Amino acid sequence: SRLVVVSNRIAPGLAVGILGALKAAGGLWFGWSGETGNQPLKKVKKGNITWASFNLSEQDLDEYYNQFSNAVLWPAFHYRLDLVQFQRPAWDGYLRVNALLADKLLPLLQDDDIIWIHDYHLLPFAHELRKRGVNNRIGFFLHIPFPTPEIFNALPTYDTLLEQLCDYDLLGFQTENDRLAFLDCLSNLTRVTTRSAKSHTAWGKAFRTEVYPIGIEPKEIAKQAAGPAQLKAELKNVQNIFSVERLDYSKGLPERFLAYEALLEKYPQHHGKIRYTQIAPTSRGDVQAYQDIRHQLENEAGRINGKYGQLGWTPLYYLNQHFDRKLLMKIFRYSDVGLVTPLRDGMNLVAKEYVAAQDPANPGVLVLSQFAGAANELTSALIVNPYDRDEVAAALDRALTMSLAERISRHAEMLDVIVKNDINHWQECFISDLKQIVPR
Amino acid sequence: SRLVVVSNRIAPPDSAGGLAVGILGALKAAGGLWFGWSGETGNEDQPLKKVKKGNITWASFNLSEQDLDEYYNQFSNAVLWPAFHYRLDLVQFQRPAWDGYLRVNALLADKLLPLLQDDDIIWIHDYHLLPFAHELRKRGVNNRIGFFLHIPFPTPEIFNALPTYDTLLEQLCDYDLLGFQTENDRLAFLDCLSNLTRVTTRSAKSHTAWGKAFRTEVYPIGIEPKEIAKQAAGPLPPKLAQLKAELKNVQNIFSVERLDYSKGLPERFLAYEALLEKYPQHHGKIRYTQIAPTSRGDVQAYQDIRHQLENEAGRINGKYGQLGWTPLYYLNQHFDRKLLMKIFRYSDVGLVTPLRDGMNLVAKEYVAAQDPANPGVLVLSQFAGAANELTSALIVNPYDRDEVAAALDRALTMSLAERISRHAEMLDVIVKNDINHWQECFISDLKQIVPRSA
Ligand SMILES: O=P(O)(O)OC[C@H]1C[C@H](N[C@H]2C=C(CO)[C@@H](O)[C@H](O)[C@H]2O)[C@H](O)[C@@H](O)[C@@H]1O
Ligand SMILES: O=P(O)(O)OC[C@H]1C[C@H](N[C@H]2C=C(CO)[C@@H](O)[C@H](O)[C@H]2O)[C@H](O)[C@@H](O)[C@@H]1O
Ligand SMILES: O=c1ccn([C@@H]2O[C@H](COP(=O)(O)OP(=O)(O)O)[C@@H](O)[C@H]2O)c(=O)[nH]1
Ligand SMILES: O=c1ccn([C@@H]2O[C@H](COP(=O)(O)OP(=O)(O)O)[C@@H](O)[C@H]2O)c(=O)[nH]1
Repeated sequence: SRLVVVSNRIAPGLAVGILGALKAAGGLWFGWSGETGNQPLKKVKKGNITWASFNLSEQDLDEYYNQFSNAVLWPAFHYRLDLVQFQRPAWDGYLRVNALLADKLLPLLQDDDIIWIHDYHLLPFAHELRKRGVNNRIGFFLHIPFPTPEIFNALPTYDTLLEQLCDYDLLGFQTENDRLAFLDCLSNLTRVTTRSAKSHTAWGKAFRTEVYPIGIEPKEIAKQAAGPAQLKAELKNVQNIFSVERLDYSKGLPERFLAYEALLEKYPQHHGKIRYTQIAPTSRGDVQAYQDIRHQLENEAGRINGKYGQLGWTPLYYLNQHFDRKLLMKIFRYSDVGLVTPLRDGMNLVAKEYVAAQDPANPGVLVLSQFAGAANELTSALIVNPYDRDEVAAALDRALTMSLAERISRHAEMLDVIVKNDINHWQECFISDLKQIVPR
Repeated sequence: SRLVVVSNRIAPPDSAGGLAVGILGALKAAGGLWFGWSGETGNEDQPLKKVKKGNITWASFNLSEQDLDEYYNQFSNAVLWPAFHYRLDLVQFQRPAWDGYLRVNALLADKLLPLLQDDDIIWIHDYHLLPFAHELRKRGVNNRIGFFLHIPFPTPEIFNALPTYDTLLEQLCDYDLLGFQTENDRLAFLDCLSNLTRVTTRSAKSHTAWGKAFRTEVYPIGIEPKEIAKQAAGPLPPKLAQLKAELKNVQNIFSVERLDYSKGLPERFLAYEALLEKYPQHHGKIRYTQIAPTSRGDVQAYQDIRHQLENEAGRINGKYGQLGWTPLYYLNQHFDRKLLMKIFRYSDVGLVTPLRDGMNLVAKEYVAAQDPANPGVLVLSQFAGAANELTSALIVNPYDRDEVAAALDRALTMSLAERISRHAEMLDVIVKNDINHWQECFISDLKQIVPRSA
């Protein structure tokens, strides 16, 4: 029937896949406005689709969003226990708004609707709804990694989370290892029955699990990359190594600066002839662990440039700013090397967008972290372990001097994979699998 | 007859710092024996290293790792330097560093002794050696001994906070002559001395304290201006010559100094950030290059300021940078003086804004290096000793970042006629108070004093 999409924020990107499914049918996109202060539920309609937003109180945002989502789940799911900041009033807050959002979404549902829930903010949502009587087919997709038991079981509230996740009919993950980790955690807590492959029972409750590796829109990226500057006419001499991501400790930005320093240290042949540009807009800047990383990068930029810089050559361009998506695609195109080395990442679309944006007759080289979800598919990238800075240095030198013949063959294999598994292929696979599920 | 010069830091016969440059030029006018530290550590016991290069004889010694620690890193650089630059919060006084300082002053006095002739005139340089005359008098040398302090002398409220302030004052009175950079320095000394004891002053400049007689005077250090013009007019190294024809659209703001907290580098960066924020017309059209070689890197205060400076470079470029334009170039590196002079010449603006500075040679070098037919603009802190002389500079208070930014904007848009006017007046002063003139006045005043006798 109608498709109901629930996510932390709505867009009146992840957008194209969600908007895509919800267009092939229509329905509702329900989510928080992204603003605060106190009100009746706001709606905007455009054909078969409606957008539904709502505000949050200051205290509710703090406990649920700033604290539990961003200071407990985010760090823990990225294998950063040292960074989790669990307090009880935050866990209560996270339950309270999940419940509240079940209330608000109640007068809008219809008995044959399908329901698609997105991401770590809404883990207890299936539970809140089923408590309020809903029996519709409910699917969940987790965009970030799912951690092994040894990490997950450290959450003081891990057993509740596991119980509630089982109130979904379908659980979708970015990779196979995420799927197994979730099943591993459950198995530690309770007995699980695998009737047949990817169909399960625990505490009597029934549910299915599957891997849906999220992708991009290859044709669209190609268009904006090829679009219509003086800097380019000036730099036919300098090869550009380029990185872009949110300023987040999962991304391993300081380890990246250290690998670049290592390149400059052990490969003097490149002095004056290469540049590294890192774009990193501020994200979640009111959490302490984020401010920590931000000051580190300021210091590291100042230090590396001060050491290796010359009167007419600045080795490192660090820009703490947001750039528009279309512009970035063009930058990908003229960049000789794409540096994507996160410490832990659900997928990382940046790595996919980089390959999609390349001129296929003269493509740049992708250097990719083994811990990004994308490493499972993009096997023709230069795969690296970011904890070995000298290996990342070695790979960067390898990428800078790679013959056009090898550049083309790696790039084509990777573009092949990205084409087959589009954003549209992603969203169709989820919705189809969700439909085959028999409701209770 | 013979001039004996003593300083900690020497210029090597064949490092950033104004003392060694000043003395080197001073001795090229004079001739003499230059006694001082080689710069190396270890083999403290090896004989004096004697090198002859024209009319200058060098004699150098090594220091032990431990002598370096106490005399240099602890007391000179962590007690005297911060205090004399009005940074009492940075002073790390403990009694063993003081004892260390006196011990090596005495050790050095023993080493000089056998090289002294009876009619030698002795010129001691700078804060490392305040107790030197006193060690010499104790070993019966009755020669003319002059002292020149290259840094400011702080007012009584600051100076008197030094636990050891009274001994320092007592020992300074063992010199026959004391020279200072500015009248304010000379007056501060006399003020401090007056609090401790009755000083009898005749004229303005002639004194007795504890029955010791001595003279004070102001000798603002200068440069060798024609020589700077020649080294500045030379061609750039082939690499940088090629680069120079790319900075034709961009105006250059240039600064150079040791990475020292006296130099106000963080505040200067904040002034530039203010230029960027309040004068957006300059975006993509200017560049500020800061050359800041590490100085005294084993002292905590110096490590702290370096970390502050690094953060600010990263932050300001992170905030105001663009894909094809980096506003600020920070270089934690030493550059050859001759290269620096050429860089001064092609810069449009010299930014010289220390919080406290004994004189600041860089500000004078900057004006001497300019092409008189197309000169850049000096922006100068009122707290540099040189601001007493370089009156036609753009004088600013680096505590007011907006006033520094306004001066930057004014310097960047200044007409050719105003630039020449300003440059000529400053260059006139610099030519009249030559390094030759400095040396000449000091030595001549010293030769006018009759030696004490037994
Ligand atoms: O809203 P933000 O700016 O604080 O963070 C941006 C998104 C980061 C996160 N992006 C994930 C999505 C994707 C796309 O499926 C993966 O490529 C990333 O590795 C993974 O980090 C998160 O899942 C979203 O809910 C966030 O809104
Ligand atoms: O020898 P360092 O490396 O510990 O420091 C360099 C010099 C900085 C200092 N130069 C001063 C000299 C001069 C000119 O002689 C003034 O221009 C400066 O304002 C003043 O800071 C210090 O006084 C000297 O003894 C030092 O050798
Ligand atoms: O300044 C920026 C930085 C990044 N992005 C986009 O943000 C998305 C980040 O997604 P990714 O999966 O790579 O990382 P995430 O932020 O979700 O962890 C990418 O599509 C980028 O194109 C952007 O539009 N402007
Ligand atoms: O990389 C550098 C930095 C500085 N200097 C020189 O070091 C001296 C600095 O003297 P100044 O009086 O400005 O300050 P100081 O360092 O003594 O406090 C000047 O002669 C500069 O030309 C240099 O030759 N190379």
